[PDB]
Amino acid sequence: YPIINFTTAGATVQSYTNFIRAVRGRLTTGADVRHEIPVLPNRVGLPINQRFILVELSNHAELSVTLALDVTNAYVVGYRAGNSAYFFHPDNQEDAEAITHLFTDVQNRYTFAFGGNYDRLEQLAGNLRENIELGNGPLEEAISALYYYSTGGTQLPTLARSFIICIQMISEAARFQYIEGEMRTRIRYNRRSAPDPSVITLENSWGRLSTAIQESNQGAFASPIQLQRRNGSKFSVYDVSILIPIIALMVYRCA
Amino acid sequence: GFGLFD
Repeated sequence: YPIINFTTAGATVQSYTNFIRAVRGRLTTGADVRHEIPVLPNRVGLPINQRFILVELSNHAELSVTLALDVTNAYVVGYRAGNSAYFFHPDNQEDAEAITHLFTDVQNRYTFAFGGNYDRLEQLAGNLRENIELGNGPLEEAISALYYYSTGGTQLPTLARSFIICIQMISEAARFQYIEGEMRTRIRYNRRSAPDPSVITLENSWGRLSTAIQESNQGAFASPIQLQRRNGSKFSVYDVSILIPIIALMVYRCA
Repeated sequence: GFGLFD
């Protein structure tokens, strides 16, 4: 599977930006673009050897972990640290079979009891997304945490917090130029901070956005989708145009 | 284009 590398050590706005653009460019073929928004590969019929991309993360601590992302939804399904690999609990048999193809030379494989959806991770972590800081400092911490789970050094709530940091700074940032932007701003200003409601509500709505755009009537939505501004106020989007700067990838819905 | 959230 293709491997895309990022290191927090000496990270800049340009090196993060280029990383996210490489992830996007390896997730999609670029042949399928609707409303100027690229569509990810269709799960149905997708050959196993095209199913996954790997993201190798390194940090100042000189530790490395490799995440596996499903090309069908850009989301993290598991990771490797050294000679151990760890997978979220698959939703079904076919996804269970699919993950057997990842990290196959590793000596210890484990499937967690819990899936990798946010509600489950936030419970394990004992913190919601709105209370977990993101930025290059958090990501450096999170890479160490996932590495030291393989040694016994990381406890479950820290591991779950660290998944939440990685999924937002990698998967969600690939899905949304707006979220890639939030991370670029944190790196620019050397800040760490939690996401605001606008970010959280977009993450929660990605699947529904994908469907509203792809089943739209030449860009016009059959019904509105509610999002949230940074101050938490709600508002409605009625068509694709205002989302083209915001959403970078969509899950495949229809031909 | 990120103005919609401000």
